[PDB]
Amino acid sequence: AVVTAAGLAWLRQYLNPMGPDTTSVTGYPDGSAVTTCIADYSNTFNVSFPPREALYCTGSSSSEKPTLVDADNYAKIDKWSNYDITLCVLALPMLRNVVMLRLYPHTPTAFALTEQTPNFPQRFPNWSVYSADGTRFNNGDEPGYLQSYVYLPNVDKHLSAARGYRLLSRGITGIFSAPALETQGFVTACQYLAEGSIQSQSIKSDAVRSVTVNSDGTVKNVESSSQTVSSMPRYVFPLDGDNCAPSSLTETYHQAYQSKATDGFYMPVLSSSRDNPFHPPQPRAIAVYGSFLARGCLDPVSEAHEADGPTHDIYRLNVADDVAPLFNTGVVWFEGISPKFSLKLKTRTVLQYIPTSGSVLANFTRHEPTYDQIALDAADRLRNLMPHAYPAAYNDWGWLGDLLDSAISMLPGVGTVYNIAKPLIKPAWNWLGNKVSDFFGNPVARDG
Amino acid sequence: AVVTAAGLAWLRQYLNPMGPDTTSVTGYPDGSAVTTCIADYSNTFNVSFPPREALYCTGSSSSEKPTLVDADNYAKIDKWSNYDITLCVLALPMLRNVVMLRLYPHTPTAFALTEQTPNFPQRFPNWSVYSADGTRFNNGDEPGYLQSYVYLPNVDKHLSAARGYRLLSRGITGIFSAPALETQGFVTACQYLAEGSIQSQSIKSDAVRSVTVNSDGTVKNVESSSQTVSSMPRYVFPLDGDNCAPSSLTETYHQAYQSKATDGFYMPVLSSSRDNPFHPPQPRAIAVYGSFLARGCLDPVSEAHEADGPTHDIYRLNVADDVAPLFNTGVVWFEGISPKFSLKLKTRTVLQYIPTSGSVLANFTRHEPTYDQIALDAADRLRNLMPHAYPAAYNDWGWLGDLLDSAISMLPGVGTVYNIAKPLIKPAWNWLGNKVSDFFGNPVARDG
Amino acid sequence: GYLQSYVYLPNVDKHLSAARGYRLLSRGITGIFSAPALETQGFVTACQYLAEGSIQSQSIKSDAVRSVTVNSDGTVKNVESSSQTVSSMPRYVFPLDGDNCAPS
Repeated sequence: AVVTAAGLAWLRQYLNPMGPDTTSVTGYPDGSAVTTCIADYSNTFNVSFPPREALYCTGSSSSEKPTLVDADNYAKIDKWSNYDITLCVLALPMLRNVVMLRLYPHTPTAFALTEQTPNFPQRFPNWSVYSADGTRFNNGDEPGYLQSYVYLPNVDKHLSAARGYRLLSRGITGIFSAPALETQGFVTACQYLAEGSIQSQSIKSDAVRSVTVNSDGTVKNVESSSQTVSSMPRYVFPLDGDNCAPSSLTETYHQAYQSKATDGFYMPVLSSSRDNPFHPPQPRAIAVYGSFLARGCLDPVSEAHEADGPTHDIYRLNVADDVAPLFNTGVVWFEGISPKFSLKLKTRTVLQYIPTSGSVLANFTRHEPTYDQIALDAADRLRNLMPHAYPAAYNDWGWLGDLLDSAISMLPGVGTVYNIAKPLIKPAWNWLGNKVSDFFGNPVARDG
Repeated sequence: AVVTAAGLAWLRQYLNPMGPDTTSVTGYPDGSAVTTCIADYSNTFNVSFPPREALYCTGSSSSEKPTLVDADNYAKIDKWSNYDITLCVLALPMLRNVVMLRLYPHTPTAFALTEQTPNFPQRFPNWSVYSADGTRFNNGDEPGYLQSYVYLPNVDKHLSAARGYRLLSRGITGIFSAPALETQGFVTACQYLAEGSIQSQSIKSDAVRSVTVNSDGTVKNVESSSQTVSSMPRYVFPLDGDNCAPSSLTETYHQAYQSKATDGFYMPVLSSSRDNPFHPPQPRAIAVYGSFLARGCLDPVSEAHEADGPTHDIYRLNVADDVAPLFNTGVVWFEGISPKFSLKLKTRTVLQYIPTSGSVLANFTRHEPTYDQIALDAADRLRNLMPHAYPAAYNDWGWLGDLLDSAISMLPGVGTVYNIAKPLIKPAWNWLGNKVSDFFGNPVARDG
Repeated sequence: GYLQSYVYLPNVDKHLSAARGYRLLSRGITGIFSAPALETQGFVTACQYLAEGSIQSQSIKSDAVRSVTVNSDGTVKNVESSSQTVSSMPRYVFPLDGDNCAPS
């Protein structure tokens, strides 16, 4: 009838993963009655304009031979560094490979993805180049953008030795800095559910064509093996790359966060469901849904045109991982950024494990099978009205917890004891104009 | 002014490491304000009379060539198995190598140690033979006893990746079993502080003696390099091997535990100090102090006899480890044991770490900088009146905690709120005669 | 690779020479930072921790003499192995974790 302490702690760490008060770590309040070990991974990365030494090509040049550095095509990327640039970060719900960084000479119209599988995608300190025409980059082409994955190795090590897992919370902080008189730029951030699933794309086989012209050998096996079959199963994400441009995200989602570049960002990615069950680690190749070209059976056609129906393009990422289901995909854009910028990415990922017998995690187990329906219902309440992101320095929200959680905890059903906690009003998160008001109307003076 | 919950939990896990209620794991109550990860290692070993396949020689035979099995000198050890035997376990404060097991044909007069460094000391499943004359054993000698070390590998792995460590508690349980009509034997256990330190023994160099007889070569360098220098530094333990016989331990220490063999033992080893600071992992070669032979400058002598003064023998164990300082050394003896016995050794070692950045421990940290002076003062109170060991089945002591800890918590200073908790009387731990009374006079009926 | 220097107090040496005993009462270090305008970027981190040093001597090795006397009457052949392990000069050693002294 009242929210417990463990439920409140879980709610605070779920909504504010990188808050200063979040020191203790608590599990999901479902009373699973299983031996669990909760792991907290805090990582920091300093991303700036990469040098030539950490830049590789994804084209067919690096097909069999391993990663190849740029053959001093770095002059074009220096030309990029002449003017302002754009920096996209894309946080898919993958456990390792927490975010994908991408660098553009200028803001693109869409989050494009190469149709051919890239060769040797690079972890964060190294980058991989992609051409301007939306294809993989070989030496001598025109570079279009740079891409890298921010990888957590300890997550991989611990996921190997676990019966099951579930993501408890994840937050990404974007401390931005630039030289004086070069602080111009804008930051946008948005979360939305891209519910991926295990799917296989439709591919075609090859028909054999043998013409035996021998006097006794005249088989002439002209059989048509060119039928339509299913490819290897992959975990495909329905992220709308064509609608991932910053302006579309701002005008589509009301909780999207916009501010000046110097404010940075702080995205506490949120789950889209109220139940968070354990899952066995099942890494798979990740892919992203594209769009279809041939209408196929979308119009009255014949049998032969059934096969080439609305088959959506699947973009292989050449990255294997197991994803946290029902968790939002985040995307932030830094537009018009000075090329000599500096972004301190600080990611906190807290997730629960069921240890395997004889594994390392078995030495850190913790028996807290606490249960709290009120906390879960409050999270389901709050999911639809929290902002998608906050300024990087906006931690330790006063309204959270003793007011916001308390105010939202008595709507669920009528399971309420205290008559009235506090009236709740619609906040206005206008960081660009310095007219920010919280959920209770109290103003937010700038703390940074 | 009152003991907190965390302090009580730490006290209970420190005094009763293997109690059934000790499920949660808690750190030292000093408020260190450091990121810590507490690791609990529970290990079980089934020790019986070893077969010939797991028996190696420590003599000069296995000097360069690795461990050598016994060349069917196992007939003498079978002759040992004809009659009753003795089994000593020695728990030094070493973190890994939790205990040292030793098997004797009959009870020795002292805990002897070989003067020459043994070759390839063996972890528990294997044993190493030592001769009857207190020397290392080669094939064809007379076996005197068997020795092995019980090794914890996970402790080594976690100690590698740590800035600092401290031992929180350690308990050793000795579940004893034997065939029916072969349950005869006695068990003795005793703890005492053997405060080791980094010391180097006094050794001698070799003087060069060159006689050049050539017509032009007549140097004759007769210089005396045979001076007294210091050897390699080693962590030396002042354990009194000559006074480690069971009878001497029983008649020396009042809290020493004695019972029938079938009762087993349960030794919660205790610290000898009230402060338990963090220490960096600094593994070193372990050695044990012996006794001196030449009196040297203990009598009026000349300069030349200064060197051969009271130089105590140092027995190298050929084992490297880092020890937990200020923790008691435990020793248990099973005398007159049937050779076809079976001992289930169950060791629980809980210790705190400061994780190194990027290490495995960093994924299991837990921020509980709790402070409790009352708990530490109560431990300092209780150290001198708890029994050194209990019967193997004597867990979940009723008197502990809500009575014993409460009764002892109001002596420290006068920082007392409750007027009187419970009067405290002198217990009588007579397990041999079944006349056991606890700290409050309540009798202890046999639960096993 | 890098530059290193020690900040030395001579009066402390002079006064420590003429003293039976000493003890440190307190010590503070202030770091007033300045830079040209539009060049103020950077971060500062500070941490204290106990590195309890002690007088220790490292383990070193001696050199074994190898003399081959080939003379008709001189055939000593002192091949004695002086290459044993001994202790070096005692030094005050600090257990500061250099590998874990990175700012992060």
